[PDB]
Amino acid sequence: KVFGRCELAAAMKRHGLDNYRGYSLGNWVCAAKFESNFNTQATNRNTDGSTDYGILQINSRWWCNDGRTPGSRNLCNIPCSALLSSDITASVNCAKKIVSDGNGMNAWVAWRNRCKGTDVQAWIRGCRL
Ligand SMILES: [Cl-]
Ligand SMILES: [Cl-]
Ligand SMILES: [Cl-]
Repeated sequence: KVFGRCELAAAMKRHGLDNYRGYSLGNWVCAAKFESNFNTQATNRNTDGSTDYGILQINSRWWCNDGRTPGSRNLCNIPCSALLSSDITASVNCAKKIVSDGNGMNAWVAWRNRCKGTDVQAWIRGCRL
């Protein structure tokens, strides 16, 4: 599924991301836009052989099992294909564990390089929330 901007904002709010560990909703929408262009089916392979999955580009080296990343962990306890669902639940729940790990949203490279320190409230402007 390719979400609209406000549709995803609403979905993320309903799932408890607004101010989760102090990160306002617009941070999460901005991260999703630049990680996946709001497409739940997005995948990208990394140089190390791991792959990033779904709307928040969650990586198989640590967080999910794809059966092809040797030596990796599955800290979210989920197949990576669950992260590609039209239902963002699994992605959201795994993202909460990532953002709690110590480095906050700096785990998301696109967030660090394109969202951090910008006016992220712009991403939720006009939405009914
Ligand atoms: Cl915001
Ligand atoms: Cl893994
Ligand atoms: Cl933080």
